Amino acid sequence: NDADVSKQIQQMVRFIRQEAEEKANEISVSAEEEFNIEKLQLVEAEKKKIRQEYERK
Amino acid sequence: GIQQLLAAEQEAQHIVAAARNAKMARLRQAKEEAEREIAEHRAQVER
Amino acid sequence: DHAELTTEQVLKRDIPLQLLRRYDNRSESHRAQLLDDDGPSYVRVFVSILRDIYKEETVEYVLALIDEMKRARLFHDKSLASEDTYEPFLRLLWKGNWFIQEKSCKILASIVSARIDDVLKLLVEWLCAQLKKPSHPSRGVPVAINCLAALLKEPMVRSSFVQADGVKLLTPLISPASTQQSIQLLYETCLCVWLLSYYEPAVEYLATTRTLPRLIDVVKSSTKEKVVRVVVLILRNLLPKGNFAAQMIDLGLPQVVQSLKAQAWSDEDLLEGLNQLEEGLKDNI
Amino acid sequence: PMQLVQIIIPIESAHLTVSYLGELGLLQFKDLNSEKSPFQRTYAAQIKKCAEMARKLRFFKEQMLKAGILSDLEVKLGDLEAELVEINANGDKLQRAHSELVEYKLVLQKA
Amino acid sequence: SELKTTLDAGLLHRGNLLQTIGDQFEQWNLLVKREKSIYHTLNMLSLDVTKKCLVGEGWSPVFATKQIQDALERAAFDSNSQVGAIFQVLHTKESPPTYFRTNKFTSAFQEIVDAYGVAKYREANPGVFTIVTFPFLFAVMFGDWGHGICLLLGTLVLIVREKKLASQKLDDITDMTFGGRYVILMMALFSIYT
Repeated sequence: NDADVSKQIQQMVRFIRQEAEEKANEISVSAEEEFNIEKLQLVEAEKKKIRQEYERK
Repeated sequence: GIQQLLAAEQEAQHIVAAARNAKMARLRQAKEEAEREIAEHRAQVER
Repeated sequence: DHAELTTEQVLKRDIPLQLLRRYDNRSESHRAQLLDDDGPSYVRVFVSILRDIYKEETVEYVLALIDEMKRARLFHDKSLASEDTYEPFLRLLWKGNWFIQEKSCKILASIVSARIDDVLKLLVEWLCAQLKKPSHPSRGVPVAINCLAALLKEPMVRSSFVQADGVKLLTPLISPASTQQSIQLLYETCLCVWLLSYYEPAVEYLATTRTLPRLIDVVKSSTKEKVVRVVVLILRNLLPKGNFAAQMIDLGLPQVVQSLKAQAWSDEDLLEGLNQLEEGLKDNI
Repeated sequence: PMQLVQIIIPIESAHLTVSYLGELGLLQFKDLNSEKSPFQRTYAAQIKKCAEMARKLRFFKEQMLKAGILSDLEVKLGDLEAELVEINANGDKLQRAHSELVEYKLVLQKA
Repeated sequence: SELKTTLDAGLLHRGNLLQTIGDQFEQWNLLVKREKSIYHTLNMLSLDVTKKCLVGEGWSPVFATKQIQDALERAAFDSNSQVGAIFQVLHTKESPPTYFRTNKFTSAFQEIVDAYGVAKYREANPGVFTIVTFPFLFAVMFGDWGHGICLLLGTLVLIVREKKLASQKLDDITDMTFGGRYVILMMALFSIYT
């Protein structure tokens, strides 16, 4: 109550903002960036192999 | 108090678990989508 | 007017059916809350709310409201008909109006949710103009603190961040902050930089951004929870990129890396990530 | 008429809060976490590192007192102690060399 | 001669460095004391990772807790933290030890009386009566108005020199005597009256 409940709600808000807006956002954006890069990294090699096959043909 | 503080911790843990699953989900989805895209690109070479 | 600070006022400016106008005249998530009432009927008008805005006040109430959130990918959905409130932000970012000031970094990023990747791409070159001298109450640089991250770190604007010196103007964002709110803003900016370093073109753009001294100072002076977390994320992202870690290690990175025993920064997987970053910095030194 | 007081000091300012409380001092410390020994415990590992730094500082102060001196911080104190030890070792080596050379000079003069 | 000159130069440099090293260590002593206090608090009081804070409970004077907790919370807020420290109260059936507030002059008599023990948080405090009762009785056993003046004069010098006495150390018996200068003066005055 009063100061105690104010501290409780402040702790809840701070914890949710630190875990969601700062950390979970970091994991989500890292996951998105990995999704962008990783498979294109193999698509480039697949394109090179396809180009080599086309050159042979 | 202690129970009130525990709810925020549980919500944070659930959000952490969701973020952890998001990595594998995004990786697999992008892999499949870009496999389709690379197949289309290779088909373009035929044209 | 140009870009400003209190994004709520611009996001709730004079609207250019009724729910779309309310969204154009409601700040923050209240815009989406009011727009969702009419559903497709609101979306049909919200499409033209941002696709048919010409006056400075109307264009501001469109772009800032879009940045505040029908402002989501629904702006270019089926209920929007032929008109779209998402794609035109890319072309609007290159102008000089208040809507252009918002879309320079922030409003275009939010409108890029329909993808419409051009809106995300256009947010890099005009990022410096988005934060020229904001003093008024309106949308602008504070919105670009976090909203513009999803566009700048994206591969669409990854190379353009350093191509037009947009990231160069954002180099001192990782500098030490004298306020807790400023500390949080610097941590968010460093997290955006780390996310960009997690993108292939922006990885080289960060080196081309001429932000090495600021990153080194942030890493050496990383003491706050979020600030140290963002510094560790940036260090881990740029660690495999050769000089991006070697120069920091030669500048004193292992000195702060050795103090990882009491980091507790919650930098995602703080323990393993900090250990790997410290090992890499020590090896490179 | 004292009474129990229960509070939480966030880790972002836990050290600052402890320092501020110790500036004046109102409530005695509890003993709940003491059962976990200096082995890790809550922050006993950090307490162990602080104790090692304090031991290094005490050794430096004892060396300064032996030298007749007048009375990141821990790292600076350790660096200063190492510098003083190196200076003392250099002085002792030079004194030993001077003594050896003086003995040789006396022997050669007598010869 | 060259080696002796080099040794002298090295010793002079070491002494010059130690001149400031000791000055730094003077404040480093208080820094180490504060670090040890924080370490004891951490090792004695646990913490909650869920709360991301150091939490616990302990005895505190209600009058002190009226301002001390608020001051600590304000300092924590001024420490650039997202939120300040808490100031909540706690309750338990156990009776915490407590000490009555000691004045500058009453401290010596209170310490002398407390050598028999303590009491509850607000229980009986025989020190209040004995602060004057002991002078009111020890005077009779030494009643002679030619020596009580001498005793008061001896006590008076200790009170006057208190400014310098508080800094300079003295003999253990001398230090113990100087610790109760006011009590000695009161006893001497009572003896003079007797």
